[PDB]
Amino acid sequence: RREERFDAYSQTLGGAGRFDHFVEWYIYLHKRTVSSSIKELEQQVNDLQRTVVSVKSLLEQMKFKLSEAIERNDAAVSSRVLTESVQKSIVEKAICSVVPSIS
Amino acid sequence: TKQYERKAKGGNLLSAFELYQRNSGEWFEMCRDYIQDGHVDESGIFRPDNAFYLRRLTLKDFRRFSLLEIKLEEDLTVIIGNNGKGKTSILYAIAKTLSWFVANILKEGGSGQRLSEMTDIKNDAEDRYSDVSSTFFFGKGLKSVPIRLSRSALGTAERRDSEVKPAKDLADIWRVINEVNTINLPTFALYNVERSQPFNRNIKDNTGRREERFDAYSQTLGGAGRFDHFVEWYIYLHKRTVSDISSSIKELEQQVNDLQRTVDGGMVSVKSLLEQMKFKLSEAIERNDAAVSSRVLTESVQKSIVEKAICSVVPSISNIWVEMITGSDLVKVTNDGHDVTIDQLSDGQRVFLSLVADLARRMVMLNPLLENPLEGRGIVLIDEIELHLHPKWQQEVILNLRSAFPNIQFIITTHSPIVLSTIEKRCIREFEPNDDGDQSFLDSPDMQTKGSENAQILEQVMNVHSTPPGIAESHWLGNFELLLLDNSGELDNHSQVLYDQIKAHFGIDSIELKKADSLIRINKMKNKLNKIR
Ligand SMILES: Nc1ncnc2c1ncn2[C@@H]1O[C@H](COP(=O)(O)OP(=O)(O)O)[C@@H](O)[C@H]1O
Repeated sequence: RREERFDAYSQTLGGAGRFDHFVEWYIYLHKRTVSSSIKELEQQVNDLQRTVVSVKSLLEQMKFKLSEAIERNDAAVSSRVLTESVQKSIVEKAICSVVPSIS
Repeated sequence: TKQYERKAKGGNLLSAFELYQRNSGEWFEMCRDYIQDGHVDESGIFRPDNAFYLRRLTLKDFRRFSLLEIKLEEDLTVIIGNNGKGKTSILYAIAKTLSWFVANILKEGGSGQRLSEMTDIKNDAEDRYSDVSSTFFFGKGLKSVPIRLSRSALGTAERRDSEVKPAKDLADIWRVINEVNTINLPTFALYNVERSQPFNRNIKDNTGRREERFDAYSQTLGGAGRFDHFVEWYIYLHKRTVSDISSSIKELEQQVNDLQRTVDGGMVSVKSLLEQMKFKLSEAIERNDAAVSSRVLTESVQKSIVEKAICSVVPSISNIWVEMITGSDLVKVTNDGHDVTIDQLSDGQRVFLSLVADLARRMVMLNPLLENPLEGRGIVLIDEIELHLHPKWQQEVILNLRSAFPNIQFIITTHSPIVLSTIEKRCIREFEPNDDGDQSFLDSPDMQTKGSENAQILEQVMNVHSTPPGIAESHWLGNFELLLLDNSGELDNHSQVLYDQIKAHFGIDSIELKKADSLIRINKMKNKLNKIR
């Protein structure tokens, strides 16, 4: 399942703050944020599909981006959320600001 | 109401049951008779008047299938096709549907199994949901029992809900009537490729769960059976046959009477022991009464039925029995004329033994009122029936199963032309070899398979050359013939060399050499005629 806004309330009042959960989450966010209109993206995906061997990796990345964009578009106001890249950056800054001797 | 009364008197089972539920004798008896009535055929086989089987299956956006519709036979349906055609997917779909009957026979409002969001939805489904629609038949009173399992993909535009109420309603009839008076129940089982698994020697002792009737529904649709449960149950049966329960009751009754006399004689110290023994006696009587109340086959008879079934269906096994060796009970078998333990059996023998033993156990438990419990109703799914079997066994396996379990609907998958040679073409449903997932109908082959040569079935049904095309020697006879025809039928240097190669490779007595010889003879004679002309 994808992450959803009200997961923030899951186990908030017991079970929170476990190191393994962080590491797993952080690596996940990194992999997703390693490498923007839907119609434009749809057009780019279509153009890349027509070209498709060396561009196959790029096509798969763009298809993922398109699916995500559609999902965000389809997703409700009540679940509306910041990009994974932004989320990652905020958490990184929080850690470095707060934790003694981690820069 | 008057309408329900009319329909019920017309033989509608649901209407009769509804009238029974609202008034809660005549309606009960009608429902019970609908389930229990049957007749013995000319071959001495009991046949229910109202048969239960899966009639039709439809798959929409399920795994590889955009849309698929299948009509099934009452007795035997065999699905064939290349690897990755979805044969297993079909069986899984049926199994999930059957899970809803099982759950509701066991418990009111029990839930069966759902379709997976991750694996069961076709990858490029536009509507992003999957449907498994099944229609069951239960006699003329209930000609159509439609069930639909549905699942929407993870992104979720809208919920698509499953429609399972008819399964629940029918299962409720079986459950409620059984509660009042014991009836025979349908067997549902899936045997997938997971049945091939190593045997654990360590038999857990009878905690008590394996003797309960509805243990027959335990993990029936999990794919492997429970051969461990069979062994436990069979040893249990053996121990009970060596020791009668009523003699224990009579002995316990005598002990209670002796202890009561001692307490009456002034020995108050043994009162605690008397109370314990009275409890034990009451429990023994209750078990006896429950056994009596269940109207069940005797443990000796149950044992015999299962043993006969195993020995009849499994060719290498002539006898099976329980030995007390050292201080632990061991099941032994006469396999290929030698006495061995189960752990000594070959994988092919063990896997097949496991299937039959498990099925027989469940049938005995679910059909206590039948003279032959193996003549009960049910639906059994078997994936890759030929698994681990030599060709000689493949020629017997379907015949043996159908003989032992005459009223079960078998839905099976196979890759074996030898198996297909024993089956009528009407029972066969074949995928087109070039199927890219957009095939509405599975169809019967054009050739009659039953009694046909295996080589023909390979070529005409399985689409495989009888001779391996990627071996050069497979083409030598063809090449030889061409050379003979190029040189006006006379053996030239080139044709002689190839002839010698054929002789050297296949041998002097080979069919191939005889064909070559035949070609020489015919062509020489044809040429002589041509010269005369
Ligand atoms: N969700 C799916 N979407 C598309 N194709 C799928 C999906 N799941 C399985 N497949 C394809 O279906 C086949 C697996 O079907 P299976 O029932 O195991 O075949 P068989 O029993 O004939 O060997 C493979 O070709 C696989 O690529």
